[PDB]
Amino acid sequence: MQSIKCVVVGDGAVGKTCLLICYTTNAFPKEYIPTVFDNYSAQSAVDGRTVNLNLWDTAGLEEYDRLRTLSYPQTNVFVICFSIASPPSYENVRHKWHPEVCHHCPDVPILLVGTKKDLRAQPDTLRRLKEQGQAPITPQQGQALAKQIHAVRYLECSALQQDGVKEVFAEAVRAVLNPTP
Amino acid sequence: SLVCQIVRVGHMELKEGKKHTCGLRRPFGVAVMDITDIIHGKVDDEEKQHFIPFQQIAMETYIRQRQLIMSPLITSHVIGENEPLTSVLNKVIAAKEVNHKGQGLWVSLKLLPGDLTQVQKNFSHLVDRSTAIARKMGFPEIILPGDVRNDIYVTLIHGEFDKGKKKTPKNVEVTMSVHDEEGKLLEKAIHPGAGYEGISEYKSVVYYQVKQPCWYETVKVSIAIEEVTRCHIRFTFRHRSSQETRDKSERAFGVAFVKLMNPDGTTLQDGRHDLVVYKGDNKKMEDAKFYLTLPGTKME
Amino acid sequence: MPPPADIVKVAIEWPGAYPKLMEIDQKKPLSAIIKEVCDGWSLANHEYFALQHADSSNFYITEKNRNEIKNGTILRLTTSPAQNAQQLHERIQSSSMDAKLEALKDLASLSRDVTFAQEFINLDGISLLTQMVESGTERYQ
Ligand SMILES: Nc1nc2c(ncn2[C@@H]2O[C@H](COP(=O)(O)OP(=O)(O)OP(=O)(O)O)[C@@H](O)[C@H]2O)c(=O)[nH]1
Ligand SMILES: [Mg+2]
Repeated sequence: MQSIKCVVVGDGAVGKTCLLICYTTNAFPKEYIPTVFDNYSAQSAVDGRTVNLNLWDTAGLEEYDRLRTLSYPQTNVFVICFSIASPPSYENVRHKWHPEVCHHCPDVPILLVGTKKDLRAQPDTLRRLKEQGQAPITPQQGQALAKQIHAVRYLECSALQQDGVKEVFAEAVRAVLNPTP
Repeated sequence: SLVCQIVRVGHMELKEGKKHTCGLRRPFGVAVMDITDIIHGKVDDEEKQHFIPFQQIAMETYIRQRQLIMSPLITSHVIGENEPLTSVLNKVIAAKEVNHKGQGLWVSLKLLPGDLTQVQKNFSHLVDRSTAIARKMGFPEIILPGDVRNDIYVTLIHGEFDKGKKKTPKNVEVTMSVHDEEGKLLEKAIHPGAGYEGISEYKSVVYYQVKQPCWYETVKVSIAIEEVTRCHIRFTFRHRSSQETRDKSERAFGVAFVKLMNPDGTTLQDGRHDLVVYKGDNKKMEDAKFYLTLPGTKME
Repeated sequence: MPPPADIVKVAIEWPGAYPKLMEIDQKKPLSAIIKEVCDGWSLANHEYFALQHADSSNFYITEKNRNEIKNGTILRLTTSPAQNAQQLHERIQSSSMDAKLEALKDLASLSRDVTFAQEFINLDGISLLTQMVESGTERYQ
């Protein structure tokens, strides 16, 4: 067998719990589960190779940052899922999340994810961020964040629609499986 | 249904490389929502900023172009802004869900009973003296003796503009002017609508190379109720070409005029009325009185 | 009337042990939970060791206060309140000073722990303090 130490980080309540519980248990958290952090294991096939995944719903909280930084050592990949609905999460990724993780552990593969992808053309989140004076993360903006953090790829997921989930985590597997230049 | 419309005035197109004569009116679409509930007053709150999804005429030629290979045989023509606003009206009659993708607006609604006074008396907090007022283009079931108004809603409806020599159907801007019995244009005479002052002469929308465009464009008219008895309107139909010097130097290829009084004295009977667009001598068509002597419209 | 959230998503720690954030069951007798925690660090001797709030209290969790572990409340394994009490006492009646200083500051701090106090009072290590500061002067003066 093979399970990859994959810690998933991102701002508080931005879908880390949601996307991970969509991937591991295949149910969308309807309410915000307050992550402290949860260590899962799942099984999936990536491009013809079955693999186990030792995963982490890790805290968006700065408070359990330390506890999440406790998951920082030994970690083989950093799946950072930022809210498309909260480009402030984009900012904290390009200011804290990716910085903090590359400071405790540089050169580790990092997979950038746009959570709540279903909301980009959806009227609700558009108008919300507009009355919030912000724009839901356009795919090229997430590409810019990925190249910024030198991410393996920017992948968009909708935990509400189970969208992008399995592909995102197959990518998280393959990034350690086959490193990219 | 409450229906709003947007015309992008300014330049003929949002394309870089050439200037366009600033203030070029280009249609930008419509938003509609039923108000059968809103009229009945069920949604009763000042604070409800109803976001309304706005749909433009479908300019759907951005992502579909890139991926069509191994069997290319297609030539399609431009009706994506040549699309009729009558047709867009029919669509939004049918259309229930608007994938505006953020292009929309916000409105806070109520219904206040009583007349303009009570509107500006019982709820002047909503409606001060400076608050904008719109009136149904119609008449009331109750008539006060002395219902002093002089509104004349004049609606550009549609018109055939044959290409002629120009393969591009002439990019018709209609520009009509309110004159005395001496061709003398009057200022402010044409009122674009509510909450805004009238204008001396009015300019239509430039339909992008349309041979039989349809306007639905209505303007308020109000004149001295006795001087209107001796006034007329005259009309310039000009090909707003994309070249600024050419655009301004382009003249009204089309000429028209109309009188406000039937020579008997009656005001023109309401309803639809047709027009011949005029070419040729414009000194014949720019004379304070001679074109008055000339015939102006189809039926006459 | 209800018991607490019987399955609590908490970190479990131990000196030298990387914490593991497991979903601890709480209706189980706490001896077995200590057993599994010890086993997590490849340890036996569960009754010889106590979990405690890795938070400020350091109060060795008994069957009594296990309702006080919140989601995120880190638990840390250590020697049981009896084993802390004893380690103390044979360090306490002893004479080697700096060791007494450390154990003595720590007996101060941990005295308020009822869970520890049970076995340190069963033990009679306070009379061992009586030794260390009434004889322990004259052994060394
Ligand atoms: N509609 C929609 N909501 C989502 C989606 N993904 C996450 N959410 C929202 O995210 C909220 C909080 O859950 P998570 O994002 O999983 O919380 P988290 O990212 O783990 O952050 P912390 O638990 O605070 O560390 C939920 O209430 C969901 O509404 C999505 O794909 N679609
Ligand atoms: Mg989380």
